[PDB]
Amino acid sequence: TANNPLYKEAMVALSLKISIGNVVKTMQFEPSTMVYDACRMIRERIPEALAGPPNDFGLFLSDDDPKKGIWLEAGKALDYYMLRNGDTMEYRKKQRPLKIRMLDGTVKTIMVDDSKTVTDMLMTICARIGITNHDEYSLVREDELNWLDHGRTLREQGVEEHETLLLRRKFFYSDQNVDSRDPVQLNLLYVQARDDILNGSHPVSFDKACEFAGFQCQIQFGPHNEQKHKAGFLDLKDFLPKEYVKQKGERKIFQAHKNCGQMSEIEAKVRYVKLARSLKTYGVSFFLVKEKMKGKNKLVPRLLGITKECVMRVDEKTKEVIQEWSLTNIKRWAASPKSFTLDFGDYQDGYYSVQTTEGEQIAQLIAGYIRIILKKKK
Repeated sequence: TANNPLYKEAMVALSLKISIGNVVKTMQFEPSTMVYDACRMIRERIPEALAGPPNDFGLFLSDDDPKKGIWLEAGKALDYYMLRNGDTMEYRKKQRPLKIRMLDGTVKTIMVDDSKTVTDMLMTICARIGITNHDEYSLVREDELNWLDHGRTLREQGVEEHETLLLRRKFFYSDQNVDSRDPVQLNLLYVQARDDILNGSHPVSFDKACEFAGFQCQIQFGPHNEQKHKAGFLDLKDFLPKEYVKQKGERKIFQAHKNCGQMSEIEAKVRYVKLARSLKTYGVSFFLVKEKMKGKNKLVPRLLGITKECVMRVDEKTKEVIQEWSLTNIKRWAASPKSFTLDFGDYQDGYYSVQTTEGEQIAQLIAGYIRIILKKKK
């Protein structure tokens, strides 16, 4: 037997494996060490940590489930993260490429900070794209809109780095008037109004849907030409909401297309946007819910509409308003995986409670509008 002269009793330091690419090196840190100091310590000791500026890197604790990996906050101490001796910490690049389908419909790759929430990332995306009103925009994955949670990272929501995401307007709070003076901005307004009508986010009548498609034909084909714009020419799936495809609508569309005459592309776009904005459905987010009506024991489907100013009860078929409450009449709301409920305080006897799979989405849209209203009163 032999005693070790290097035996050192009562060591408290945390001993961690720092991983930088394929390099691994063990380092010792006081548990009170702040994350920003641990980073600085790693830059001073491991030359491979100087591959870029410090704002581009961070400390990352990986997990066998990628969505459970964690970026360490610079303002916290190491022992906050419950590290034990032998744990691995990555000094890891925060920027990853993100494929974004822009508003114009095109695809582009943008560098985003993997440690930030969708809300903070959206600031960066809008800034590069030149977008004014970034509180009004969100992201969806590739129908019913699968909105991402603004308060969470992409990683923690399961978004893989290869997935292409869509930038789309979510809150309809402010609208600048439509002029032909900026054709690039006019196009953005036209593509947005058009996709919402074709997607079904913006529900319209059959008659309006064919008027819109007429303008759409003027825009994509130019003036109507009886020789070429014959019967069977149109792929109706591309010009009408899904619910109206299975009707014999082509002749109504060609009629409205004819009625444009020699109308220019720019003028067709201005009229498409203005007709969209002129509809009572414009700017309303609709959700399918099920109501308990007194007596009738089966639940009747209904549309719940949200705007910047109110919540509304709307008939599923006719799209008429049965009942409206202003956001200032709402005391509380509550979402569940099965339900959504509104407390109106003094303005109503009884709560309004509906079955729905989208309670969390409803609550997030209401809370978002309220955030914008409060911000624009600072």
